[PDB]
Amino acid sequence: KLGIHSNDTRDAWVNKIAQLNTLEKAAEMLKQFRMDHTTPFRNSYELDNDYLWIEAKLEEKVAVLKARAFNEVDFRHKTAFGEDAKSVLDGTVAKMNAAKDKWEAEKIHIGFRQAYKPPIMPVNYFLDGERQLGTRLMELRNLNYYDTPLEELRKQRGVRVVHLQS
Amino acid sequence: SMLGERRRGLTDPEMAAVILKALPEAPLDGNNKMGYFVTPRWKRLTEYEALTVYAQPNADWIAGGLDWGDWTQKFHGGRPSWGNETTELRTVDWFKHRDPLRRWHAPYVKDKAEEWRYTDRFLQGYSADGQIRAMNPTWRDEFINRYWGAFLFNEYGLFNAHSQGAREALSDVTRVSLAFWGFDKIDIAQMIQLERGFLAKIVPGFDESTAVPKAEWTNGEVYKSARLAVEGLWQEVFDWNESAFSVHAVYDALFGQFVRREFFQRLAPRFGDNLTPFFINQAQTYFQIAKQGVQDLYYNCLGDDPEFSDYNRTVMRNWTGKWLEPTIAALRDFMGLFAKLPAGTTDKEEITASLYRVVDDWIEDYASRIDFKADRDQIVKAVLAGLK
Amino acid sequence: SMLGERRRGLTDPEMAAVILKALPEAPLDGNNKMGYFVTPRWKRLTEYEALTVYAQPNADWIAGGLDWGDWTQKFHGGRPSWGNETTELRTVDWFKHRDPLRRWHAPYVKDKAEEWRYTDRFLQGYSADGQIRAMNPTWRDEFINRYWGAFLFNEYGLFNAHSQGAREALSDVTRVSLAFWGFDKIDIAQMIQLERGFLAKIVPGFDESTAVPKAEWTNGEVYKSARLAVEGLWQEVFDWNESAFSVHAVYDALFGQFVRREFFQRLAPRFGDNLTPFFINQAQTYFQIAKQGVQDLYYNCLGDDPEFSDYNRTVMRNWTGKWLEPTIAALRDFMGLFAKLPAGTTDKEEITASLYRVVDDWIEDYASRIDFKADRDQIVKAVLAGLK
Amino acid sequence: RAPTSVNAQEVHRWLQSFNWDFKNNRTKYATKYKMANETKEQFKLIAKEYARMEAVKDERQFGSLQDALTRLNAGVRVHPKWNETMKVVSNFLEVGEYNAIAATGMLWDSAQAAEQKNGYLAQVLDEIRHTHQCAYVNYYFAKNGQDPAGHNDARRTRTIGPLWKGMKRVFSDGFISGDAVECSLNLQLVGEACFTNPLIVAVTEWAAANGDEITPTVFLSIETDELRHMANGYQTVVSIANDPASAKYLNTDLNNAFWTQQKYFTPVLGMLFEYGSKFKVEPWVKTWDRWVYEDWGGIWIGRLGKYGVESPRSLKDAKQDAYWAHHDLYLLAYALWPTGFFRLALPDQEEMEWFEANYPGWYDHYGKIYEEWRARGCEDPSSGFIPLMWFIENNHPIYIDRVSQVPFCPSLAKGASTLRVHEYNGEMHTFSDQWGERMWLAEPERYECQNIFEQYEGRELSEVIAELHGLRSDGKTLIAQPHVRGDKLWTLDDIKRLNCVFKNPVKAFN
Amino acid sequence: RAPTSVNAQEVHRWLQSFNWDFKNNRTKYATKYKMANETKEQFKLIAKEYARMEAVKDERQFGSLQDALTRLNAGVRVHPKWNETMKVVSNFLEVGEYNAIAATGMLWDSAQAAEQKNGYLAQVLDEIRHTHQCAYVNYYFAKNGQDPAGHNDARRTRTIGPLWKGMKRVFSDGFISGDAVECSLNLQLVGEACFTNPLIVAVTEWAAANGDEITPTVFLSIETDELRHMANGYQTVVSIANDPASAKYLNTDLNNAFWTQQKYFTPVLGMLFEYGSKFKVEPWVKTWDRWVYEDWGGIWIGRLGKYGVESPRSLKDAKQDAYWAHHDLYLLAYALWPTGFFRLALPDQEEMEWFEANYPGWYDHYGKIYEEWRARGCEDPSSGFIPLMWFIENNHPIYIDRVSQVPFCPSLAKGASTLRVHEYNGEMHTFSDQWGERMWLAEPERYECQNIFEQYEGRELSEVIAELHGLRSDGKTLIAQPHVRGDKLWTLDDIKRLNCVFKNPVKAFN
Ligand SMILES: [Ca+2]
Ligand SMILES: [Ca+2]
Ligand SMILES: [Ca+2]
Ligand SMILES: [Ca+2]
Ligand SMILES: [Fe+3]
Ligand SMILES: [Fe+3]
Ligand SMILES: [Fe+3]
Ligand SMILES: [Fe+3]
Repeated sequence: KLGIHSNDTRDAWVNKIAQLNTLEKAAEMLKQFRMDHTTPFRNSYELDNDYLWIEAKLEEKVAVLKARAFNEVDFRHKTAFGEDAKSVLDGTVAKMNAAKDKWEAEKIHIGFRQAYKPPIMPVNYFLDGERQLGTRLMELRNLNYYDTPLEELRKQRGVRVVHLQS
Repeated sequence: SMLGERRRGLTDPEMAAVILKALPEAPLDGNNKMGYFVTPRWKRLTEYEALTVYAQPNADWIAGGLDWGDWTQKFHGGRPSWGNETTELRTVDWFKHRDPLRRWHAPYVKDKAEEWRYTDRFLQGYSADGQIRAMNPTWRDEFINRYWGAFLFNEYGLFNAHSQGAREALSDVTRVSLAFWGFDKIDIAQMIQLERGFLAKIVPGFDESTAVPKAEWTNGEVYKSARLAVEGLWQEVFDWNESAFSVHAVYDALFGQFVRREFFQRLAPRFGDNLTPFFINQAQTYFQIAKQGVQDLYYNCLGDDPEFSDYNRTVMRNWTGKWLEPTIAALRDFMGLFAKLPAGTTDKEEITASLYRVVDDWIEDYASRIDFKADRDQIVKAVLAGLK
Repeated sequence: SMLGERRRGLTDPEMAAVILKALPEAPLDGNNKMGYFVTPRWKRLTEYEALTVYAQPNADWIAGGLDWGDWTQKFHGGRPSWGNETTELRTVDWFKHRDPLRRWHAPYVKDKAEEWRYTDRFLQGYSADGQIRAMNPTWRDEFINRYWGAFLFNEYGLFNAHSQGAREALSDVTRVSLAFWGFDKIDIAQMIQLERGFLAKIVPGFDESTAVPKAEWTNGEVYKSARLAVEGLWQEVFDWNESAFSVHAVYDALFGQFVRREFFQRLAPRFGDNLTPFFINQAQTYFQIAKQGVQDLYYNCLGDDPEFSDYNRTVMRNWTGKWLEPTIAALRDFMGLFAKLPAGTTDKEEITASLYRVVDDWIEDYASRIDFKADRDQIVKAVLAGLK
Repeated sequence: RAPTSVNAQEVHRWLQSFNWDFKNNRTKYATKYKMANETKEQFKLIAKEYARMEAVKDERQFGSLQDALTRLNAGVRVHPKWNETMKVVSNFLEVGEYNAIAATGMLWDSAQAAEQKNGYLAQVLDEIRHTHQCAYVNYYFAKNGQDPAGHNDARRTRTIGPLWKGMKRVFSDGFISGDAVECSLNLQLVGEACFTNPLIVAVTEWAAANGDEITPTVFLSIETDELRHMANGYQTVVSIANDPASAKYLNTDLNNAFWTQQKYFTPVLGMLFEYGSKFKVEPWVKTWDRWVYEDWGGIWIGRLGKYGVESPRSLKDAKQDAYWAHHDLYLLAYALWPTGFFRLALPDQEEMEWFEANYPGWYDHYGKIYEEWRARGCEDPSSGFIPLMWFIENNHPIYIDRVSQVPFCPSLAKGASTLRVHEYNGEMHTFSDQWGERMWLAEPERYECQNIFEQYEGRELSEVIAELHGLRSDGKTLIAQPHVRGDKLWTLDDIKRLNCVFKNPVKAFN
Repeated sequence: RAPTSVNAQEVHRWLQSFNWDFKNNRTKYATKYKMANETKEQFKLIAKEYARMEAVKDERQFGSLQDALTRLNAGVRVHPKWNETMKVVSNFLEVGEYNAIAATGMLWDSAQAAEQKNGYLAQVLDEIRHTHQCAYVNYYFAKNGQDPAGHNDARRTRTIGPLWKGMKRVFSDGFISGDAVECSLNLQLVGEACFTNPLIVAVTEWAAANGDEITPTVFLSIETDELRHMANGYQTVVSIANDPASAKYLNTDLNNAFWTQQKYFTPVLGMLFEYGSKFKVEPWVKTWDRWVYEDWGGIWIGRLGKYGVESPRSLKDAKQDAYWAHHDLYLLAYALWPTGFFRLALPDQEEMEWFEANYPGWYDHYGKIYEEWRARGCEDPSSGFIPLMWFIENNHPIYIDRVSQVPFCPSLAKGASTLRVHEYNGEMHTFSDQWGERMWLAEPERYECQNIFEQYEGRELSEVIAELHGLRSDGKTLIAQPHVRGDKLWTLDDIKRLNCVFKNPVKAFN
């Protein structure tokens, strides 16, 4: 079974997700999944064709579990890991505003997403974070955007140049 | 020339013959129904559904999507164009919602257009019939110009609360309903100003400037907590569903309904004002129209979701508790307006009865739908403390 | 089949080629304006005039006609299809009249259609918003069901008064206006019943049957003289202009405007009734619409006729006196209604104020136009004699 | 607090109770019948719903006209002959729509039952819409067509010709002058059910065949309203059937109404269809028999038998006179072409073959005559020849029936050739059939319409035309023409030089 | 006491004052810019008047469609090729209209001045209108056309093919993902002003030429709303011009947006126009130059010079790469015909002559290729041949640009032949140009879109088509076809006979 919308990989993860019955275990698995399968900094590209869908299914479980475990105040203001959302948001923004360059900035923004994307951090704080972190990242990235030659930009990004044609 | 220079394949003999010759003997498929694969909400697929459902290019990783793969271009940082992360609510399918009134763009502007022309005829007939003669001067210059006027900012704020939703909604049916709910709010805000502009034309000395109503809204006491709530709902909420739900199923259902229906519409007639009720009537019609959509999305689709019913109700109960307090504060401050009315206009018993009507309607139409345990007498008691 | 069996000359290659081949190089006349010979009332000729003026095939012996000769077939006895003999008024041209609103069939039904759908939406919002909860039971079951209902027979009678005029009108522009004046009257009668039917649906024991309101009209005391005046204006007048003039410029301008605006409209709000006023709004907008047409025909055209100005004014001043008496009597009887109102609802100072507004508006819009010097104080006094 | 409203039917349920009893509550018009006060109507409409259902139609119609059709130049890509035909079809129908307003106003007054008055009222408003719709057709072709003259002023230029007189008899006076019931039969039972309804649909057919998509857009919309008018005519009979007078008068008023209507439409409609087009849809002989004998005379009338309604006693006579009627009339219409407000064309080779195929003997009579006139130069201004001259030269007087106003030429006609001339109190009268003759004998004062020969007697042709504005914009070229080509148009001077002076043909019997 | 009222402008005069100050009154979206708080809008509209003006347009539009156009069978009498082109043109435009709704919702949130928010709001409402209009075109052709398949389910069948991915980049994600200002440039200053506005007008011309009067009716109406959006775009620049950030970032965001839009439309539009039609209106080469260089790059951009706006630095590159771009792409679209939701046709004899005439050298390259594929039997189901096989046999790999999603075959193309392959953190990436390469290198996390080869790797073709519902109602015949004739349509089994299995072309690299 190797379909686009339905396949063995997806089935296997649905089974794996069905066994996460406590918030801490489920939230931890979601964060681990994001480190392992999302963004260009992911640990591997093995789940490239299904990770987006699988991540959503894992999110669903963490969400329902969090709503059942947290009281109303905590559901609004705490992360799934019990951290104070505002503190995390403010702390991350602080680091972002201190970032020395666009390279440090991209790591901060991307890492923040992998770690706190809802249902880990409440949506309100998370999108407020997107608003602030994204602004700085762009301000740093878009300054003198074309000054660096591609020959050198390839080195800065750290890609392995496999083939070139002209 | 009489015939023009451009030749059309439908009428040009040479071109049409070329076209006709290339045609098949019959259609290459007998299924002439666009959107035939959409699950109909009613007996048969509606034009509303065919033209709307699945227009949004969501992939399967956003519940209900038919596409596949990641977006082609995302935000700096990685945020997806549309994603599950923009709202706390979950569902098996974001395309399940249906506006009970089945409004796509054509039917929507058609009705509002009828209302615009009807309004123009009304004002002309009202002015030509000299009905302004029967309006109490104090009610007109104090309560309509200042207090009803100030309310336009409330509706304007609620309109603006929809901006993020227009951008983040996770489906076409929800985006369209959401856009129409917001559009009707700015329309009401503009109809309040329109009334003031009308009065400026038929009443010597009546100033249509918004300076007075705006100073009341921004610095007065009657609307202080109302403004604080609006500012929060609009700019402190980043979850498009928390915004639409809290605005329509909490704040506007309680504060909005009370101000429009239980204060201005209930009292205007007692001062020879048939003008304001004309517009409030539109606002109430719009309110009831939005209610149907709000109820379908939050109660029928999300609150009753086969997989996330329990979860979504827990979240909406959370939101109701969160926004009920600021809403009660808004009503409490508004109670201060009654002390400014001419003695004998109304009394504590009428005010209390009208509060209970709004609260009971709210419990029946909204709170009960998610099992929120509202205590009607405790809510009214908290509000009545604002009576001076 | 997919293409069908019928060949159309606009799209069929063979047939279109033949058509194209027969066409002239350019239009055979550059005057592409239908009705170019009609004298415009405004800057440029309007669609309203082009599509209406001269549609009626009158010969020159009927002031303004462009045709010649007698009618082809007349009534047994010799009576002409249309003739100067069907009305006392005379003019230099029966096609002079112009509806200020320039209403031909299309715009007319478009406006009424919008009003119908606006009305449907209003009722739906009213019922969903539970606004009926604020209406006084007595006013509802007594003054709305019986007395407002009874008034539907008044409007209905005024509608029927237009039947002969629809047949005898001496020009297209006058027939179209007359038809619309009458059509709006039966509409109002129907709206009165519609409201009673609406109440029947939302108020458990409310009976929509016309029995009660009909008995009041046929055997009641409040509308006795009103009914007698209506029975006369309709079946005792054989002059289409006398009927139209006397109905709109005398009876309905006084009695009608009082009962509608000065009684039900003015008092409904005090009883928590925002429903009745919604419909009366339409009746008033209609009255104002028909008024502009009535004024243009009897004053601008006939009253100020370059040749029969004095003559017509004499005839209209005559009709005014002839029907002012039955109209006064109609008001007097209606006065008895105020005694049935709950104590404290209204006093004599208000009644007198409303009566003067009607009479004054009448003198300002009609009486003064034809030099019918009327005594406002004498009128208000005669009517006032009907109170308790 | 469920959303609730009220519809037309729910209000209409109590409409019958709106009327109340009282002394003078009776019709103001002379009538031999008594319409039952308990008569009901088929459709349960109220003013507001009526407006909405019509407003929806207007939307589609005007939308198509102003947008797609205008973008397709639909007003231009129509056969010249059809552009001309629509000047007559639309304007002449317009007067029928217009007088129908006054007619139904008269019936509304006659009816005593509130519902019956309401039925007539709906038609009053419908006929107003149709008046404006027909007006819009001429308005549109004037604005966007190949020849605005006529389309732009038919309301006054139609008064010049003889065909207009007969149209007024069936579409104007026949609709409003007489017993209300007689008028109802002329308008609804006969006019609308037997002719207008079918005619309007047929016109959309011929229009489409000739490139005209403007007319179908408007006429098909008009057609959607006719069901209510059919109902009115039918209910007119139902409302008087239980009255004694009915058995004594109905069939007589009906027969007179049938003869009246058919007298004009039989020759005129066939003429407009077959001679006012290039592409043909169906032979008029076949159409007529179906409409009159099958559809109306059979099915429609048949259903009213239970109400004492019988087939017009003049039906067979009508069929006898019908066959060559339209062919005989076009000869006269073309001979008098200078009196019209439209351009006429002679049959081309394909058409003559079509006429002969469908009407054996057509060529030996009409065909040879048209070719004779053409070779003589009837289409050329410098020829100095107008077919009217041929009629004088060959002693073929053209008369106008005193009752129907229909032109007839007994000495040349292939169809009916009967002629009755009478003198009464110093005035001569010419009749073309036994039914019309009776009408005049029994009702002399109902028919005093002066004919064109009487009004124009002693007048020179170009003078009548000039006076009645039969000219195009340039003030010199005639609106009417003997051909439909763009060149060599006749001018007022071309006519003046002929020195044609009208004479009253009846005076020859003096 | 005279009839008086109030209009839109009178109320709008006070709209700017509707917004008020408070600590948190600020946009919720990340942005490098600051839109001036006193920014004004060009049109003084309010909700009520907006609805009226649009309602009037709908009336004319739908009236034409439901009435006259349907009566004329306008949905059928269109060239087969154009019926297919509209499946793509209308549904692809639909997504642009749709995302523009969200885009302007985002811009409405960004603007702080009430008037500027209001301008964006009008567009929000217009794009909903346009979404439903494009939907209606497909809806109409499905209901009344020669081939409903595709028109009736594009919302899901579009997901099978590679062209859709690139459409989402410029018409979906490009419109809503990034700095609100960057999004505004992609949507309004570049997208609408340079491409969509001109594109919409052009389509009505090509449609009319190919017998399609349905699209002109809708698109011409859509076009009437664009004035407001152009103004929004212009005002975006004005609103941020006085901010220091503008001088630092504006031209960079503008250049990126220009390259983004152009990269897709340059090859795709020219392809749809020339290869998706029978009758040609104008050679894409001249059309493109006028639109991009003259109209947009010259006039439009020139007016913004006063605000610091400069001509995109990548303009020259775009032109050089533009000449053969659409021709290069059709070769790929046809070879991958089984992955579409529309039927394609090989250029016919008359067309090849037109191509060669307008693009010297076309025949020696593309012509011969098509002739070879034809000989191989690419149109016949029993051939067991699909052009894709030809690419394999001649070692011509097809890659997918990681950024624009535009397919390219560098070893065969007559235009751009550049190819850059990088490996990064365990993933391979292929780029077709230096602008898209910089975008990925600088913003890796913005471009992770998986391509069809990555998703379909190791999958047999017929299974992908079946899985994604690429079949007609008979459940066997493919929606897509290698020819537009009514007979010999390929079925799923014919594609299965073939045994085509996808492979990721980048895996060849070590
Ligand atoms: Ca306070
Ligand atoms: Ca009390
Ligand atoms: Ca309690
Ligand atoms: Ca390797
Ligand atoms: Fe009619
Ligand atoms: Fe009729
Ligand atoms: Fe658009
Ligand atoms: Fe746009």
